[PDB]
Amino acid sequence: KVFGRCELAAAMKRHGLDNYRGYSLGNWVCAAKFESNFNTQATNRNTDGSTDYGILQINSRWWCNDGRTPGSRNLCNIPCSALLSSDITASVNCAKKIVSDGNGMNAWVAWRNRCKGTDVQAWIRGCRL
Ligand SMILES: [Cl-]
Ligand SMILES: [Cl-]
Ligand SMILES: [Cl-]
Repeated sequence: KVFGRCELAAAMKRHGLDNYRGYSLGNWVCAAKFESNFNTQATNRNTDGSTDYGILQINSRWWCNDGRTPGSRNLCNIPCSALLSSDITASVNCAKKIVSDGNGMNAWVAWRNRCKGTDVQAWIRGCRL
């Protein structure tokens, strides 16, 4: 599924991301836009052989099992294909564990390089929330 901007904002709010560990909703929408262009089916392979999955580009080296990343962990306890669902639940729940790990949203490279320190409230402007 390719979400609209406000549709995803609403979905993320309903799932408890607004101010989760102090990160306002617009941070999460901005991260999703630049990680996946709001497409739940997005995948990208990394140089190390791991792959990033779904709307928040969650990586198989640590967080999910794809059966092809040797030596990796599955800290979210989920197949990576669950992260590609039209239902963002699994992605959201795994993202909460990532953002709690110590480095906050700096785990998301696109967030660090394109969202951090910008006016992220712009991403939720006009939405009914
Ligand atoms: Cl915001
Ligand atoms: Cl893994
Ligand atoms: Cl933080």
